[PDB]
Amino acid sequence: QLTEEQIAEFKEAFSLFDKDGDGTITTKELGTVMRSLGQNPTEAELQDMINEVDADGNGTIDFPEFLTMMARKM
Ligand SMILES: C[As](C)(=O)[O-]
Ligand SMILES: [Zn+2]
Ligand SMILES: [Zn+2]
Repeated sequence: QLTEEQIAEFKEAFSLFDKDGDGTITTKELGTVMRSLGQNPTEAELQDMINEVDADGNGTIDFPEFLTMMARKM
């Protein structure tokens, strides 16, 4: 299970790139969020993630979908 500390850190790193504070980021900023967490995904691995959290291809990711995908990755 994710810990409270993991959820809080995932939230904080995401929020660094949510400039308008509405709980969404662009798919182009997902790698920057992951690197902010000290991870180093490949472009490949980023594409697979974007495939899970931006199924419709609108180029946005909300925090709930980011968090469950990370739960699955961790
Ligand atoms: C009003 As908007 C598309 O910048 O969240
Ligand atoms: Zn917005
Ligand atoms: Zn959503």
